[PDB]
Amino acid sequence: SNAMEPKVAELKQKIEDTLCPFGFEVYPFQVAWYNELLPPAFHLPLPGPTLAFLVLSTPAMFDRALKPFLQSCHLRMLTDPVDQCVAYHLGRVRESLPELQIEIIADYEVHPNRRPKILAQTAAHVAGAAYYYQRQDVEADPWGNQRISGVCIHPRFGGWFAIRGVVLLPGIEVPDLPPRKPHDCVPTRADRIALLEGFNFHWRDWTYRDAVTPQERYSEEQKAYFSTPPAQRLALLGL
Ligand code: B12
Ligand SMILES: N[C@@H](CCC(=O)N[C@@H](CS)C(=O)NCC(=O)O)C(=O)O
Ligand SMILES: O=S(=O)(O)CCNc1ccccc1
Ligand SMILES: C#Cc1ccc(F)cc1F
Ligand code: NA
Repeated sequence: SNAMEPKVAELKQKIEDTLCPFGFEVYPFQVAWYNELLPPAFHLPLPGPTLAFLVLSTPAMFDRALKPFLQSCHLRMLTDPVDQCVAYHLGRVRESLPELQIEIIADYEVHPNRRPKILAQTAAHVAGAAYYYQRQDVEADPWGNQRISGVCIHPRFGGWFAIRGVVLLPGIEVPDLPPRKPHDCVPTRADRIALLEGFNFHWRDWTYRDAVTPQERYSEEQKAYFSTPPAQRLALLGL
């Protein structure tokens, strides 16, 4: 951007230049699209037309962001390698746009009462990043008295991705940002059932992530990383 009033496309380009080489994707949305669907308890306390960006990591993030980050780290200091790596790149967004007020909420942040600061999947949905498939998206479901948690599916990565956080730009208002529905890439009831069951009941076998066949998966190494318990992880990369 250069302008007296910065436009969404200029900002998106700048954030993408910063983040995309390192295996992230960014999707604009209005705060109102997020607040509309939510009770007052979960509302973001910003004007509705406030610009936000939903940020996710693709399979590439492991090799392009995390590995270089670990190599330049004092590994003894590190309690949360992935989170800190993502935090460093999110902080780089502030550096590329130093003139603008920016709030970042990461996916793992909670309020003192333990409620998530951002509902990542609702954000992913209204930003058109990934369709958020919920219990309500199955008519007359077979599941009875249990919690059926929802899951986002990306049209290119299927379930082989993660939502990393939201970048908010208070004072930049984009009331005419045109909304786009996420790709309904799991359209049939039978497939939504299999997807939700795979996510709620079988997530350790990975298979829910293939609910749409991906153009790219996590490598066998990245899979091994995330499925060995946190304490042994740096040993698995030989560090
Ligand atoms: C708490 C949590 C868990 C807990 C408990 C699971 C649970 N969901 O109860 C535990 C620790 C078990 C866990 C682990 C896992 N989960 Co988890 N975790 C979360 C977390 C931090 C909070 C989700 C939450 O509390 N939601 C609260 C409920 C009430 O939200 P909700 O059901 O969406 O309801 C709201 C919406 O429906 C909305 N709404 C109403 N109407 C409408 C209409 C529309 C159209 C929309 C869009 C919304 C909407 O209103 C409701 C609120 O009033 C999120 C990250 C985040 N910050 O959101 C992930 C998250 C859901 N988890 C994730 C994953 C991958 C997992 C694991 C697979 C991790 C792993 N081991 O690899 C496991 C799988 C186990 C499982 N979930 O069944 C990913 C899912 C990515 C995706 N969508 O593909 C998330 C998004 C985090 C991330 N970094 O990506 N998780
Ligand atoms: N907090 C630890 C653990 C992070 C972690 O294991 N996160 C998982 C759960 S969201 C993840 O990123 N997995 C990728 C995925 O689920 O696709 C860290 O920062 O390294
Ligand atoms: O500083 S707090 O607002 O308390 C926590 C915000 N988390 C965060 C900040 C910068 C980059 C990635 C994540
Ligand atoms: C949500 C969530 C979540 C975050 C970090 C982790 F190591 C496991 C999880 F389920
Ligand atoms: Na902060």
